[PDB]
Amino acid sequence: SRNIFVSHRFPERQVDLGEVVMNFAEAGSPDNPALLLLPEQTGSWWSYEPVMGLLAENFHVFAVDIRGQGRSTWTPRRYSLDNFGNDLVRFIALVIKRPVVVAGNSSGGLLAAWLSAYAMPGQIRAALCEDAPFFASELVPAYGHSVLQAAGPAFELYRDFLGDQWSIGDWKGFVEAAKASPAKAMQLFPTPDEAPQNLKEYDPEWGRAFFEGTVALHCPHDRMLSQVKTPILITHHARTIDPETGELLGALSDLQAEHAQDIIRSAGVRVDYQSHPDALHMMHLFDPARYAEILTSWSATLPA
Amino acid sequence: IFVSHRFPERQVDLGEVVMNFAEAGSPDNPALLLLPEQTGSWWSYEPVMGLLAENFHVFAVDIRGQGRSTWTPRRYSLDNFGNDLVRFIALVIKRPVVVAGNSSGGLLAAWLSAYAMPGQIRAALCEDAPFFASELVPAYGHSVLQAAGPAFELYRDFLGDQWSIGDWKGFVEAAKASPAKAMQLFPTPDEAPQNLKEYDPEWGRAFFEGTVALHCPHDRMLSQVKTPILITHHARTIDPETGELLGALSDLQAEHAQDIIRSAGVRVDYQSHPDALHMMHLFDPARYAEILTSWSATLPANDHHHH
Repeated sequence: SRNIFVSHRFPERQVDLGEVVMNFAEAGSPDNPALLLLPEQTGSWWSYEPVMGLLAENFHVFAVDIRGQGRSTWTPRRYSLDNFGNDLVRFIALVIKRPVVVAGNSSGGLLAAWLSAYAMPGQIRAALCEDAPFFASELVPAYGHSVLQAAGPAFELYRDFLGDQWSIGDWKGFVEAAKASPAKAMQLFPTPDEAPQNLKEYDPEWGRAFFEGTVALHCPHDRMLSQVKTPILITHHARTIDPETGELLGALSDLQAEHAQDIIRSAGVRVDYQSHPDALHMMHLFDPARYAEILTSWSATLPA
Repeated sequence: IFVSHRFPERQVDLGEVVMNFAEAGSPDNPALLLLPEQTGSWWSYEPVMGLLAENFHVFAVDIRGQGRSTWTPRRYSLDNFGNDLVRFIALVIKRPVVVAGNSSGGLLAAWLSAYAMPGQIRAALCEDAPFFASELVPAYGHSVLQAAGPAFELYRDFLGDQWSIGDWKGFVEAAKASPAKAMQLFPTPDEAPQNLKEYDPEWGRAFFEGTVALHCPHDRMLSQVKTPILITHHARTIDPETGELLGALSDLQAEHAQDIIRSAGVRVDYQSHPDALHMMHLFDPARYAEILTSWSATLPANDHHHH
């Protein structure tokens, strides 16, 4: 329907980028440094709603709905990291019109790195990659677990039961397949009787693109990390190896994080790594005060 | 390996790609962005630019993976090509443009009409563009495997991504031996020509393997165009034995392309030039210049873009 939205504590506006009309919320005062917040997959801008007040003390915050999510345009067959990233390049150029710190969670953290490497010159001051699945979200990664061995199971179910643009919509089937899944990474997957608000706002073709290896086909992660041009902060939250299946539970393994750091270091840019092994994947949502402190303290070490 | 040209060249950093280009004419005339064919550098337009600079502010570009522009391993997609050009318009031209492209560049002219930033594109000239026929899974008619694919396969197999194999002699041998009717007229000089020395053959891999437009199905892209389109349709024939398409697109593919654009509610003009060579802008430059100039003069705001 694309008519299922609810109210939020910050006003929302939309901007025509040329193909996507991007929805976003704004917080904070425009005399403060600009901060672009990129949600996790299945998450709308309001994934950041609880933390935006804290960040508004110090930043001019723009939290966006990425294409295929929230009130931003759904674009069948066009889901790629490059299209996600170029939408954001346009958003910075058309809306923000200043250099930004960009912070993103999970797939959004992939896009924060993408911008550090591939944005227009001067657009990106620095990038915060909050529990980003470097390598582990690729179909054939250079290192470690692939998407099939990590976050893939839920993506397969989104595709098979919800379908591209919610064209199947079989939430009841999805829940019963999620409960029956032998993937240990599905063990704590929430299975409410009714689809949650964030999933109702989510184009499940996103999940297809991740599961099928098309989203990053043209953006191998080893190459993209070698092309970053700004300081990078990597936060690395909970992760474990399942002792029955060998699945990666979490965003990326220790080995994948080591390689991501090594590649960035070899590009000659500043890289900082923080391991928070008892934090949840979406620390900006489940521990806003800790996330805000991490981001604010690191941002204060960046050159003006 | 570059050679001299009669228009000075400049480079601009788009962020990932540093784009090389040649500029001619006065900014008092409408801005015109010229996009070469695959394997062609900006100077595919060098013989015709003098004619066009009489009436346009001309920018002829090296697309990523070609000429002096950055080669970008594993990143060759219509979207990445097109977004470079969005950035070029925003950073260099800073005015709305008429965009004219040959072959793959014509695909990218249509791409810009659909997907550029608001207001950047006034109109698109698609000069013998392989709509559908350059897809691996086209909505209509021949796939690339039954059209331009044979040469692309040989580029991949003998020249290699970023010229990493570089077996020009084996390439020529295989071209001569090809069973494809579409290779019958392919030039096989003893040394690689300048345009191909400037070409990253991963371009050919991306077309042959169906990765270049995986995320840009042509039926959907044509349905999203937002500006007037001029389609020129040069020589084409279907081989009666192999069914190969010799040419850029078939009559059936051109019919559907027009129909989809018309259904988008935009102006579309179609000119069939059945005896014209694929690169008319290079091999019949006076004719191409008249087509482009006469058509541009019919566009709304032609007067707004003279100063």
